[PDB]
Order: sequence, then C-alpha cells, then structure tokens
Amino acid sequence: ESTTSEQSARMTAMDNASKNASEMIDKLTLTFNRTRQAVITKELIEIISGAAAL
Amino acid sequence: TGRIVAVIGAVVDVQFDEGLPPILNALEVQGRETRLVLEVAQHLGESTVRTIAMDGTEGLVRGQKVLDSGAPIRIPVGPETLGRIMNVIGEPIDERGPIKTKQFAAIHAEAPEFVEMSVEQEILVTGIKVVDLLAPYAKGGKIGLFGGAGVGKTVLIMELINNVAKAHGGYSVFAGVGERTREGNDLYHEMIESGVINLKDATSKVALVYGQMNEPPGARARVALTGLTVAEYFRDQEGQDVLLFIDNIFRFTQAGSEVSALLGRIPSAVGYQPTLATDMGTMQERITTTKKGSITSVQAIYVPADDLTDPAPATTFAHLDATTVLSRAIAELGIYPAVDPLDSTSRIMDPNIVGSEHYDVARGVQKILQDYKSLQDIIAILGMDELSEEDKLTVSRARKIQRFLSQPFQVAEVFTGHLGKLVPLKETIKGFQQILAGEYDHLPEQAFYMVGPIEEAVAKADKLA
Amino acid sequence: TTGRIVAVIGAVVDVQFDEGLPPILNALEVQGRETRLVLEVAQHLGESTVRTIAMDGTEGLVRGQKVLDSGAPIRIPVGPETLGRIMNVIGEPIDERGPIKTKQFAAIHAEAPEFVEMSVEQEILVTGIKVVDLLAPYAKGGKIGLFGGAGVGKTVLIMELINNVAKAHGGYSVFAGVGERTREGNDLYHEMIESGVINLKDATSKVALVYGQMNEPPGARARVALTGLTVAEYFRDQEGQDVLLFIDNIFRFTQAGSEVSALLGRIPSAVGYQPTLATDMGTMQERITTTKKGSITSVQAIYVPADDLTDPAPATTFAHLDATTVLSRAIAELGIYPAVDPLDSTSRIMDPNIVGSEHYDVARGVQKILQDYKSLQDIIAILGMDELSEEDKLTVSRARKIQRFLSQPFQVAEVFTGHLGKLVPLKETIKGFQQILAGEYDHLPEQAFYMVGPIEEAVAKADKLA
Amino acid sequence: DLEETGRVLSIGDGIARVHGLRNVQAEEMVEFSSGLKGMSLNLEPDNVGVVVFGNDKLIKEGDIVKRTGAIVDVPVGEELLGRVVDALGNAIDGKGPIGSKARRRVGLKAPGIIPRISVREPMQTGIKAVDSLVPIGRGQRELIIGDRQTGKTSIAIDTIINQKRFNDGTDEKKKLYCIYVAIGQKRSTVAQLVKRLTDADAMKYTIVVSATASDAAPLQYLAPYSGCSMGEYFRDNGKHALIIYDDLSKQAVAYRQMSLLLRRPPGREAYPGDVFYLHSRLLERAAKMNDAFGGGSLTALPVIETQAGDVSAYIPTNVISITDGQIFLETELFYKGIRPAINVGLSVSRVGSAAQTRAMKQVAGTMKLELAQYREVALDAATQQLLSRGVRLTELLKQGQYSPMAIEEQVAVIYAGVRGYLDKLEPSKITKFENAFLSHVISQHQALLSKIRTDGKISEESDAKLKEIVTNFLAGFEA
Amino acid sequence: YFRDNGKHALIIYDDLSKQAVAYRQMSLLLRRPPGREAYPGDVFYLHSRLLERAAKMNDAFGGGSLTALPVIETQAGDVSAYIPTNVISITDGQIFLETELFYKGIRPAINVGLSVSRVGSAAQTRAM
Amino acid sequence: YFRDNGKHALIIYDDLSKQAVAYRQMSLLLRRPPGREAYPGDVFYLHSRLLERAAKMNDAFGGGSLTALPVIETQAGDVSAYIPTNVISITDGQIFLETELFYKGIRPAINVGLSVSRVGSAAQTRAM
Ligand SMILES: Nc1ncnc2c1ncn2[C@@H]1O[C@H](COP(=O)(O)OP(=O)(O)OP(=O)(O)O)[C@@H](O)[C@H]1O
Ligand SMILES: Nc1ncnc2c1ncn2[C@@H]1O[C@H](COP(=O)(O)OP(=O)(O)O)[C@@H](O)[C@H]1O
Ligand SMILES: [Mg+2]
Ligand SMILES: [Mg+2]
Repeated sequence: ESTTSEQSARMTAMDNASKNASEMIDKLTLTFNRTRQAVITKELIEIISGAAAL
Repeated sequence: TGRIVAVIGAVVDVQFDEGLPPILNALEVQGRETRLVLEVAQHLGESTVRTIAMDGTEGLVRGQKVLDSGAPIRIPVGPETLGRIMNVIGEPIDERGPIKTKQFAAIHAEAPEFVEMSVEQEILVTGIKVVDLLAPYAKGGKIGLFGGAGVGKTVLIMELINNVAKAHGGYSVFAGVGERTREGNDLYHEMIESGVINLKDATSKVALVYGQMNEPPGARARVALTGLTVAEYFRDQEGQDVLLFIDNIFRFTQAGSEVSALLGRIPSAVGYQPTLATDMGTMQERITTTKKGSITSVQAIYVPADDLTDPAPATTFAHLDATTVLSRAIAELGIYPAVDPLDSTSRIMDPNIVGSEHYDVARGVQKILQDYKSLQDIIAILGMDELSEEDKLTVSRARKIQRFLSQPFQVAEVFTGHLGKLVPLKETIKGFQQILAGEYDHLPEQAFYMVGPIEEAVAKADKLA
Repeated sequence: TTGRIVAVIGAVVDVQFDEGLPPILNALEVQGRETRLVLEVAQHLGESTVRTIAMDGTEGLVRGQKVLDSGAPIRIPVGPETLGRIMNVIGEPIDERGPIKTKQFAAIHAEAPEFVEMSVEQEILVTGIKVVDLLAPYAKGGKIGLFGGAGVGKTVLIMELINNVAKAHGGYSVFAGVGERTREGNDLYHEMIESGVINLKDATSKVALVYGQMNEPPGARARVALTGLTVAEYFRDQEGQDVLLFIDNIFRFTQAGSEVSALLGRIPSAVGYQPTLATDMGTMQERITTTKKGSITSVQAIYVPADDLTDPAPATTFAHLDATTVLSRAIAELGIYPAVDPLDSTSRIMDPNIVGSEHYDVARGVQKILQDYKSLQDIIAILGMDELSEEDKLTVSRARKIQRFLSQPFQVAEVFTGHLGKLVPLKETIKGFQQILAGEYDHLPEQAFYMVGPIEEAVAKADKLA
Repeated sequence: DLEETGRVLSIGDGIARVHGLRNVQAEEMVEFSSGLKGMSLNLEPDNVGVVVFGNDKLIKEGDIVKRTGAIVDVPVGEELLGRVVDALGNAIDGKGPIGSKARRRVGLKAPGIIPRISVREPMQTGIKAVDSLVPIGRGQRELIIGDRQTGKTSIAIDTIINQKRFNDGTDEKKKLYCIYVAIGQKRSTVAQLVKRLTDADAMKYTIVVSATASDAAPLQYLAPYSGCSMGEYFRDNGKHALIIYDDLSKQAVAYRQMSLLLRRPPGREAYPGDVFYLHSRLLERAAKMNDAFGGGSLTALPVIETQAGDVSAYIPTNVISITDGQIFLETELFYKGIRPAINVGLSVSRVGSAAQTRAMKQVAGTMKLELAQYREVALDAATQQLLSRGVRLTELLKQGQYSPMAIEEQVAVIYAGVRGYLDKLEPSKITKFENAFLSHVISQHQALLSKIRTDGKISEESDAKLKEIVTNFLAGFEA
Repeated sequence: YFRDNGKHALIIYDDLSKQAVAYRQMSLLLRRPPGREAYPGDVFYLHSRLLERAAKMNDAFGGGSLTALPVIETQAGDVSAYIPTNVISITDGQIFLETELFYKGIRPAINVGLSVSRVGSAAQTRAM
Repeated sequence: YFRDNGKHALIIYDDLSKQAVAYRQMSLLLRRPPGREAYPGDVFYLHSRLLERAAKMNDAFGGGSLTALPVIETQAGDVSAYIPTNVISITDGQIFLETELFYKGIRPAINVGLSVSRVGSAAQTRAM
C-alpha cells in the first residue's frame, strides 16, 4: 500500500517541480533576451563615444 | 558629368560642376566593363554628393567620370519579366538575353495615399486547407512565413504561386534578398520542374529578382523595391491581384543596417539603423489594396537568437496581417503542408470579415485540437483507458481533423507520385464542419489523410481494404 | 553691459559681449519678450562668448537679439512672506496673489556649509509608519530619501510623511516640486488651504511652495531645487530654526542636467549621463543639511530609472542620506503598502545605543527571519513546501505574517484603499512584532495581518472570519 | 534677401542645413521651394538647422528656403470635426479645405498650477472593467499599455463611440469631442478605423490626425502635439475633449531616429536623455480647467506597446511616471479569452474614487480589492474562497467589443456578482447569465435603471428591488 | 583555378574568426565607423563574398568545383555572437564540436543533434 | 613620512570607487577619450600606483611600514565589475562583505569562505 502511494506522490511532486521549473525558465529567458540586447547596445554606445571624442 | 572625389568601400563621393543629381538618383560610372550604378544618398555641400554603390568599387579612380541618368534606378516592367531573373538594377542575370519590355519603371515609388485605401478587409483564397480555414490571408495584406529548412517552405511558396495563378489568374513576383547563390539556382530550377516558370513559352507565373548575399548592402537593400516595382505594374497597369514573395525580410533589414553604418550614422538599439521603422514603413506601405487592384505579400521571417523582441522581427510584426508557422514536429508526424494549426494566426479571423460560418468552424477546429493536446498529456503519464467516454470521441475526431488539414500539392506531383489538389474555401469549411458534427465517426482515419475535398475522404475509404 | 545672442539650440543659448563678460552663474535678461526670460551663464567659451542655460522656453529668439547682464546670480524672495505663497524657479509669484513683499532677497547659488558648521545630533523622528519606525527610523535634522520606480508609492509616502510629521513639528515647511505632475501641485495647494496649513487671509501659513514641474524646459527643472533649498536655508539660518524641506522629485534635477549636457559640449559618461553627475549632485545636496545655526529635516523622493537601483542617478544618491526607504515593485505586487523593502532600507540611528536594545533586537529579529525566508524561496520555488522541515514551515509562517504586518493603511490613500488610515506609536510597533517573533500569534491566519494598525487589530480581524 | 530667405547647404543627414535666414526665430516654420514645410531647430553662427516635415529627399543643395514668421502652429476649431488630417493639419480625406478660422502653437506650455481644479466629472468609457475599477475623470491622463494585439486600440475606439449617447442629448456638460492621433500605423489600418467610426456615427464629433508608417519621422514626432493643440481649443473654450495617442511608442522611436541623426548622445535603448520630456510636456497639456479659465477639460489616453510584457522598460516607466494611472492589458489573459484582458491587479487610476458616480463606489468599492488579492495566489480556508470569488468577478468583467453599457446597467451587473449571487454558480455559466440578465433588466426594468441613473446612487428602494430581481431570475432556465 | 579548369579543390579556412579580427583592426585604424563588437558593417560582406566563391560548376562550364570548410571558434559555445552568426547564415551547414562530448569519449566530438548538411543525401553514395 | 622615518602607519581609502568617478569626470572634461565604462584608459594605473606605495621597509631604510585598507563599493554584489576587479587584482587580500550575511545576523558581514589574507609572518600571534 505504502509503495503505491509513494510512487503516485513522487510522480505528482516531480510533475509540479517540472512545471515550476518551466515557468521560471520562461521568465528567465525573457530577462536573458532583454539583457542580451542591452549589452550589445551599451557596448556599441561606448565605442561610438570613444570614436567621437578623438 | 560628375567626377569621383572619394572612394571608401561601397561609399563613393562625386562632384558635379552644375547639374547636381537629387537624392535617390542613379549614377552610371563611366569606363567600366560591367554596369556600376551609384545611388545618391546625401548632398554633402560644395556641389558634392555621397552615393551608395550597387556593385563592387575596386578599380575606381578619383577623377573618374560619372553620368547622372536623370532619375532613380529604373527597371523593366511588364509580362516579359515573367520567367526571367533580373538583378536590383533590372539587368537580366539568367543568360537568356534582353528583357524586351515596352515600359520601364523607377523603383522608389510613393506608397498609395490615404484616399486610395480600401475600407474593407477581404479574403485571399489560397486553396490550402490549413491556411484558408485557421489563418486566412487578406488581399493587400502581409503574411509572416516562419520556419527554417526541410519544412516544405519552397514547395509552399511554389504552391501559393501555382494556386493563385490557377484560381484568380494573377501573377507572382519573388524577391530573393541576400540569398545564397546556390539556393537561388536551386529555386530557379525547382520552379522550371514545377512549371511556374517555363523557358519555352509565355506561361511563366513568376518574375524573379535576385540580390545575392555577396552583393553590396546598397544592392541587397533595394531588391525588395525592385520586386515591388515589377509587382506594381501588374496591379496598376493590368488591374490585377499580384503576389509578392520576399525571402527574406531579415536580410532586407540587415542590408539597411549596413547602408546606415556605411554612411557613418550612429547605430540604434542592438546595432540596427536609426531609420529602422521608416525604412521598413516606406517599403511595406506600397503593399496595399487600391482601386486598380492589390499586392499581397508573403515574407519569410528569420528571428535572431529566437528573440521575437529583437528590433528586426518586432518592427516587421507591426506590418503583418497573418502568420503561417511551418514546423518540423508537424512534418515528423507526416503532415504536409507542415503548418502548425495552433501557432499560425490571422487578423481577419473575425465573424464580420470571413463570415459567421467560417469563424465557428475554425474556432471549433482550434478547440478540439487544443483538447487533443491536453488529452494526450494524460495518456503518456497514465494510460488510454484512464479517460472518460466522451474523451475518446474528441480524440478520434481530432486525429481525423489534423489528417484533413494535410493536402497533396500540385507542385509536389513530380516526386511523391500522387496528384495534387486545389480545394475551394466553401468545401474546406463544410468538410471540416462535418468532422466536428460526428458525421464521419464510422470511417477510418487514413481516408482523411492526404486528400482534397471531403468527397475524396468518403471515396478513399471504399478503395482501401 | 549688454550682449547679443549668437546661437540657440533648445535650452542652450550662446551670447557674445563686446565689453564686460558676465561671470559664470550670473543671470542674463533677454530683451524683447512678453515674460521674463533669464539665461544663466554656464561657461566662458572664449572670444568674449558665454554659453548659457535658459530658464524658460527659447522659441521666438533671434540671432542678434539683445541680452542684459543683471550683475548677479538668479535672486529670489526669502523670508516669512514666502509662506503660503507659490514661486517658480526665478522667484516670481505664480499664485495670482501679487508681489511677494519680502524684506530680503537671496541668490539661489550658495556655498555649502563648511565642515566646521556641521552638527552631530542624532534624535529619533517617529513617523507612525511601522516599517520605517521599526527597521530604518528617521532622524530629526537628518537627510531622508525615498527610492522607487514608476508608480510604486513615493508621492503617497511623502504626503503621508507631511501629514504625520509636519503637525508634530513646531516650525516651517518648504515643499519643492521638481519635474513632477502639475496637478499634484494643484491638489497639494488646495488641500493645504482647506486644512488651514496655508492661510490666504492671515500671516499664519506654515508652508512655502516652490514649483517647476514636468511641463518645464530643462534649465528650470535643473535649477528649481536650488530655489526651494534657498528658501529653506533662510529659515534655518535667519531664525536659527527647525525647517522641514520636502522634495518630489530630486532625480529630475539630474535628468534635467543630462538633457542640457547633451548640448553643452560635454563627452557623455556611462548610460549617456553628464560626466559631472556626481559633482553636480554633491554641490546641490551638501546645502540640504542641518548646521550649528539650525536644523533642516529633509525628505526627498528619488525616482529609479527602469527599476534599476544601480543606475548612476540613484546609485550616487545613497551616499547623501542618513536614512533610506527603498520601495519595491515586487513588494507592491504582493499588495503590501507601503511597498518598503525591509531588506534594503537603512538608517544611521538604527543602533542599540540610540534606539535601545529592545527596539534594535526586534528590528534585527524581523530582518533575520525575512532573510532566512528569502533564502528558502529558490528551493520552495521548485520543490514546494513539502520538502521543508516543521521548523522551516514555521519560519515561512512567521515571515509571511511579519511581511503582512509591515503593511499599513495611510490617511492619504483612502481614495484608493477604501480603508481608514492608521498611525501606530513606536512602542506598539515594537511590542507587536516582538510578539509575532515570539510565536504569540502562530494561531492566526496570514490575512488577518494585512492592512491594519496596531497588533490588537489583527486579532480583531481574525475573529471577523470563521 | 538673406534676412528673410536662405539657401540649402546640405541635406540627407536628417536635419537640413540652411545658409541665411538671419532674421528667423527659433522654432519658426519655414517653407522649402518643393512645397515642403520645416521647423528652425538649430540657430548657429553660420547656418540654420531645419527639421523637415516631409520627405527630405525632395530637397537639394541650393534650394530656396523662406521664412513664414510664425512659430510652428496648426489649424484649430470645430471645422476639423469629421475630418481626417495629416500632422500639419492638412486634409487627406479628399473632401477639400478644412476652413479653419483659428490656429494654435504646437509647442505651447501646459497650464500651470493656478488655472486648474481637481478632476470631478466622469469620462465614461462604457467598458465595465474601466468604469468600475479604473474610472477616468475629465482632465485625467490614463495610459493604455500592453503587448501587440492585446486590445489597446479597441478600448480607445469603444470609448469614442460611447460618447454619441451624450453628444446627441441635451446635457451639455456631458458632451465630449474626440481626437484620435494615429502615429506610425498603416494607412489601411487608419482607413478601416475611420470606417468603423463612420459606421457608428462617431466621426461627426471626432478629428483624426494621422502620421503613418511611410511618413517621415518628424511628422510622427509632430502628430501628437498637433492633435493636442486641436484638443486645447475645446479645453480653453469651456468644452471637453478626449485625445487618444496611438501610440507613443512609435512617436518615441521617430524622435530617437531624429536624435541619433543629430548625433545626440544615446542612453538606454539608444534613446536620447530628453525622451521623458518629449512625453511629459505633451501629457501635461491634458488638464481640467478651473471656472475662471472656462471650466473645460482635455482628457488623454496615450497608448504604449510593451515587448513581451516588460513594463519595467524605459519608455513604459517614463509614461507611467507621467500619467494619472494605467490600464494594463496582458497577453496571457487575452489569448485565454479574458477580454478586455485587463490585469485588474496592476491597473490603477491615480485619481480613483474622486471622479465616479456613487452607485459605482457602492459595488466597485469592494470588487477592486477582491482582485489584487486574488491575483497574488495565481480543503482550504478563506484563502480558497478568495479564489472562488476572484474567478466569478473576472468572468463578470468580460465584455464583447462594441458593446457599450451605461453606468446604471454596469452597476446592476456588478451588483449580482459582488453580493454573492453567482457564488453558487459555475464560472462557465457567468457569461450566459450576464447576457440574459442584462437584456431582461433592459426589457422591463427600465424604471429601476432610470432610478439608479438619475439618483446617481442605489437607494434602499432600488437595493431591495434589485435583490428581488436577481433572486427570482437566478432560478428558471434550461441547462 | 582548379574550379574553372574542370578540376576539384577543397579549401580550409582555419580560421575565419582570426580573419575578422584582423579586418576589424584595419577598419578601426582607418577610422571607419565601428559596429557591433567593434566590427565594421561590411564584416558580413567580407565573409559572404569569400564563401560564395565556393561553387559546383555545370558541365557547360567545365564540371569543376570548389568546396569550402571554414572554421569558426566560438566562445563558451555562443553561436549568437556576431561573427559566428554571420558565417552560420552564409554556409550550407555546420559540423558542431563540443568539449563535453570530447571528454565523455565521443571523439570526434560531433554533436549530431546540432550538426546539419543542407545538401544532405545528394552528396552520398547509394551504399551510404 | 611615517613609513620612511622608522614608524608605522595605516591608511584607509574610503573609498576608491568615488575617486575613480572623479578621475573620470576630470579626464573627460580635459577631452581625453572615454575608455571602458567611460573611465580613462589608465584607471588601473590610478589605483595600482597608489597601493604599491604601501610597503614594509628593511632596516637599512628604517624598518618602518605603511599598510593600506582601500574600500571598494560594489553594485548588487558584482565583484566581476571593472573597478572592483582592478583592485582585487592589486591587493594582497580582501575582506568580502555581503548583504545576505548582514541581514541574516552575520555582523561583521564577512564571507569567511571568500575572504583571503596573505599567510601572516608566522606572527599574527602564537596563542591566537
Ligand atoms: N472586448 C473584446 N472582445 C473580443 N475581441 C476583442 C475585444 N477587444 C479587442 N478584441 C480583438 O483583439 C484584436 C486586437 O485588438 P486591438 O487591435 O484593439 O489591439 P492592439 O493591442 O491595439 O493591437 P495592435 O498591436 O495591432 O496595435 C482585434 O482583432 C480585436 O477585434
Ligand atoms: N500607501 C499606499 N497605499 C495604497 N496604495 C498606494 C500606496 N502607495 C502607492 N499606492 C498606489 O500606487 C499609485 C502610485 O503611487 P505614487 O506615490 O503616486 O507613485 P510614484 O512612486 O510614481 O510617485 C497610487 O495612485 C496608488 O494606487
Ligand atoms: Mg510621484
Ligand atoms: Mg492598436
């Protein structure tokens, strides 16, 4: 009896874990892409300032 | 007659003593073995212009003579462009001699004015079941074609060309913007095999304009406009509904970015040109419905870094009236065309535009596929007999629904050995409505797979077993 | 003497003088205009030309147009006659009540008090706001800063502070509106007339108003904080007295500096900011200070560009403050108001020798349990609550109630909440949290601790539901 | 004559550089020989820098430039009602000259503190979720913000159409003139939009100002200022106008294009440091006037498009920090079918209760609270019943497009939900209940709705009447 | 020379990452406007004109061919970097190698999942 | 002066983050081109030359010493930042303080795991 209950509960906990992870992944990917673009932008503005100052 | 005063890569400065060429004017460099066109970009002051070269600048000398042609780049327009390939400046690059046209046309035409606009949304019937039902195309609209290689993308483009000429009579233009040369050759020959291009007669349905990956950015930036110009003759002078393919929009934006950098302009967010949205806008706005006719445009879209918020796809997305999403997963299931029935979208999917009957069936087909997705996430974890009595009914219908979404293409007849089908909108609707109503629950799934109208879905079952 | 305008771009005007070049900071008067247009000298460019910053719009200016040197910086009305009045950047009345008949004027540029003039007096200023009083208390005569991104509660908080502290304070207030909403200025003015803190009849007004809002061109937004601070400086010095100074929003001073730096000729620094960000800020902030002559309790609202506290503007501001209240969008989205981050707000007087060991121990106890809870959240986020021991389940329970008990309804927020505003004595804030920490209320639901005053109101709210 | 005239030195780098125009004013409108207009932006020792309000490619070195003597202004007045104009106030609808008798400077500074009074008159949208939870008052600025295709424009358009009911009536304090400014949109889209307005008979009280996707950046820059000036004519003449800026995201990218070509130093996302001020000076001009200035108002609904729900971005946080509230639309709520996709949690009206009918406070004054609490948590105790109420109320706030509701019809619907009548009901059925219930109270209980409207309150006699309606209605249908 | 004279050649560019760095040096010192990662705008065009010269000639043009194997070095496996982005978009496919596979004992360390040949089957004998 | 006259001094630079900012302003306004984060190209040198002046002197020079405790402000815990990394690379060791630790009750908020000092003379003490 215990084993059947434990395996079913293990299934559920892992299902919940992977759903929570997927939600975090989705949110972090958005932050990743924003940050990715912002680093290109920032870098480039620095080089352009460096060029204009000469 | 101007004289070259500076050359730095694809940027050439030219001095004129009296007749200064307006911005956008084409200039022809004298004493070169092949045609070298410079497009005026700026008036620098002191009778000097800055121009962008349409081909390589090697061998240019300061003092070398340059003629103002008196107008923008002008290209051949008319029926004799069909089945031909031209470059950005309208020269034939298919070694079949002169494009003997009775008219030429300038490539920087203004978009139609606000008064010229149609007040009404209207449907462009492709004859393709997935598209027409779930994500229909609009006349005068822009469609975003998503997906990489090996997903039947070239076969879909060719089918759209074939079906549009088959059903409406209208013509197609294909602008290859920054494509690999090898792929332009493949497409050319794939078009000859299918019959959309015919080298023996006048029955070609498409005109090609190519601006390859290895050409200067000025050339790659104007290819889309050259194609638009060819298209605009058919719409305006022949009063037609024309199809403009652009492959692809990312490279149009990329070349715009390079031209802006050549001119020494300060880059905007993520490296793109400051004029990103106006560059796009001046081009996309020429794709519209007017009173003489319409141009509809299918645009292959590449998404850098898988990032839909990247300024390039983000800017394009504003102009799109529909999306057609091609997927490997759908192809791996054996479904062709490999259109994702849930990820594809259309702005004209409104009861007032497509009709009450169209919207209901489409929203009903969309729902049952969404059910099938949630029902399949219970079978894999648990089992098939863990679901109710009504659950297996929605599965059986939805399996036949995705099979009646698949379609044999006319342009794919040479390879698979099966005859292709063009299905009217009315037969697509009433066919799908009958599956949801349950009128075909007594039939096997394989009867609905790779057929045309529902009359074939009934008859195929009789032939089998 | 008189100059001629040689260039105009937005707020930046170049002026050539044939004789008598005006010193930097001198106010120039443009001739031939319907209302007074002051140009402040910013730079000597050479060749008898000065570069200046306009204090109003420059539309209509023509190259050649004449300019008169006033022979001094911008000078404004200071003194008791400013109380109950509204002035703009250049000291003109904007309340349609005629001249401000002061017996003195003062230049808006002044040397910051010297090191010798500093005071070291530390005395608690009780706000009646639980999170502040408990975790990061304000000091009388200290510098207070309220950090927040767009729409998180800076103005609501500053208005609660004006309501809660100004009454108890027995002196004069100055409110400077810097680059904020004109209608908030109108709301504030009429509310003060209604309450009586501004009187339109008698000399009993206790607040001087100075405004240069987000409708104004950058020169005005950059200088107007100096206008307000100059009024406060007079009350502090010529009286030797306790002044309250309120500013919403000091960020706009720095932002306005960046808009003109663009045209002044300076090579930009990080994120496109003026290279002089930190020194401009220091020259201004160091005058907003208590001295041996008198006390200024200052409260400044501080905008945070795109919620980024590491942005140069808010980053440079922290060093100027004695107490900081940091508002968090994430805390607001839990519906917790005021949205103060308990793990990012600090005070100089949060010291056992100053607030007492009891106040201190409870404050640190609260912060410890909130941090411990914060550490569990990456695990909870994925693995959920079932992986936690029964001792950690109690830390989560006690921490969620402590989070909620730090929330409070504000008098000024009844228009948004539909709840009566609450003022909580320090002794009741201390006892209240000290009891939750002790587990004395482990039997109540979380939601009973939401939007209440003292602890007895949680117990009452818990009995309202079965 | 180089005092009143000039000649183009250079063109193609954004701003045109012009020799001469010695007597030209800063911000003065000037005329090019090609028929284009421009604005004197930069006055320099040796040149005038001129922003071109059209296609700069039509200008050549040596072209003649002429002073107009007037600071940039636009046609203003009631002749613009029912008309479509570009950013300069010129007709583009094909119906000939506007016929305007007055003009206003586009860059005129917003009214100060003294000429104003607190907003107190409702600006009714007819959309349940807005009029109940995010009520707008006349003279307010309220942002509409969300991703592409989340229903932003629809809120604006349904708001304009809703005013017909007041504009056809007598009650003159209740009339509302509308201005739709389209910035950076397709011409086809704008034409479909004026069609819909014409179908609804909304065009007769609306001005459309359009600077579209193929219009030069300076025209997109100018458009909102031009529309705003037209609104200000009503605002200052004792009338009420509503302005829609659709959208300010597109205006800001046109201004960034102009700023980059001028080589102004870019900050976050390459925007110049004055992007905040671009929008702050514009939005300050929506105002409620005190009676000494005629009592009029101009209400503004700016539109901002976010990218993948990022409301913490530069342009979004700027505008949030300018306006008196925001209506946040969300993609997740949208494509799930919750339309309008208002995130009731995040959406605020920094005015709130002040500009709302008493009958709405009596219902929405509890519905507002029960929904930010619900959002957080997205057998058990009171935590679960928060979720049970939240789902019913959400469904209750759903509304089809072009389905205006008068405030009294809105309170009766909200009443049924907020009092707990649908608490026993299943969430799926809420939509069907509302449609049948509303059409029933509209059919025979016009007396009740009339009582709630005129009294501007739910009186005890209305309260007990409605209680008997809902109870007897609830039971009696086929399921 | 071999392609045009009916013969077949293979060319390896080891590596194009280093070629772009050298080009960026020249371009910056010529004070040409810099772009992303300080590479000039024509850095795409640098590689596109080079790699489009690899071709298969038809019989009417001699039958010869030039095959190109450009090599790119990635940093931390970021294929979204500027130069790897350009070259991936130009070529007909990639063989992708990985340190994790290498040390696992997969040598050659080819990630088959991430590797593609867009010519594919057409370049194989029937037996294969 | 103490170092060289046979005595011992301790110097605290509170803090070097703010000195670099001032150096950046001055240098930019002198029209010296902006480097990484708009800092001057030699911001490393600004700090390296200063800290190298802390030294222990031999007996022939007086046996004196100067010890330095520079202070660096990080932003959101970013030790990998430009100025922080410079000074980490210069110093003999570092005491790392953390907000998490501070609020957890660890005060002084030293991260013992990350904090390092150079060996210690044998003499720190003997019973210690
Ligand atoms: N209340 C509603 N009920 C049903 N459908 C709606 C509702 N509101 C909007 N829609 C639909 O949502 C779609 C997008 O609406 P709308 O154009 O208003 O959004 P948007 O955010 O302004 O889009 P865009 O990005 O194109 O500017 C439209 O097709 C519209 O018909
Ligand atoms: N203490 C509070 N209680 C309830 N609501 C608040 C509180 N502070 C802020 N809010 C909500 O946030 C909105 C913006 O607050 P405000 O202080 O105006 O923002 P900002 O930080 O931009 O000045 C208010 O209109 C209100 O809806
Ligand atoms: Mg505020
Ligand atoms: Mg819209």
